[PDB]
Amino acid sequence: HHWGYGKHNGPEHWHKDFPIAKGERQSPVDIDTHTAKYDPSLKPLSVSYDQATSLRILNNGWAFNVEFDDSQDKAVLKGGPLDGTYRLIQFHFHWGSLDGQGSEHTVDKKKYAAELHLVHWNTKYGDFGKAVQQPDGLAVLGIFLKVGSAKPGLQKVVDVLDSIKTKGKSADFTNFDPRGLLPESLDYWTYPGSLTTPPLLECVTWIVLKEPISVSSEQVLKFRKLNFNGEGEPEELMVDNWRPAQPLKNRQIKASFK
Ligand SMILES: [Zn+2]
Repeated sequence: HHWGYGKHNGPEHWHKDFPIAKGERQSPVDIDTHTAKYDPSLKPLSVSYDQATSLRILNNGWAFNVEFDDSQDKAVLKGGPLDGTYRLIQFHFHWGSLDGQGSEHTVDKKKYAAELHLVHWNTKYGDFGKAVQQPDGLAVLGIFLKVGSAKPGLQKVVDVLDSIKTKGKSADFTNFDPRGLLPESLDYWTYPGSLTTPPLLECVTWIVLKEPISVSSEQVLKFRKLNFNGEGEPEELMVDNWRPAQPLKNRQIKASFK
């Protein structure tokens, strides 16, 4: 019996094994666009994914991760509210059972169909494991997904989902370009937060882009064909694998724009 997104092991139950779930800087949160203040101190955001090297995609029973080789600086996130260099290690999504829900962060209480998380770790800490134990160990770039026109750059991911339908399955996923999942604008909100899945460590600086990316109903539908369960077990569709907005507490969300 471990955490999940069901009625008996969902987000509302996590605090029993991970007390920090009721912490002071938990994620996700609702982004109140009218309360978020433009911050002149924020430097230009730098997303350098030209040399990104994907290696594999796996269904870990919670979502599916596209993993990258982070043994060198090839795909890094810099600038903005960040100091130093954060290296891309993996990206995954959260999505709903219906188009009206799925995202973890919300904008003026609006829920998007899904949310993409590109996870990067601070190189000053040597590795991902050491980084998550630091308040500024991770930077996560969040991007909202809405249903509309298809996203060409996401199809490659959609095409391999059939091969990793159940928990534990992985497949070769080399030469995938994450630049194809980015919206036109890099305007963003930023605040100090946590991982949104157990162990919910508060080591995340959050950078959530204002502009969502459009994906086709067909693309999202394939996401919903994945399974939380392992092969040969009763089918539980992998849907609504998102954590709800958490108390903002003593935090301020800063905007990179006006
Ligand atoms: Zn996530």
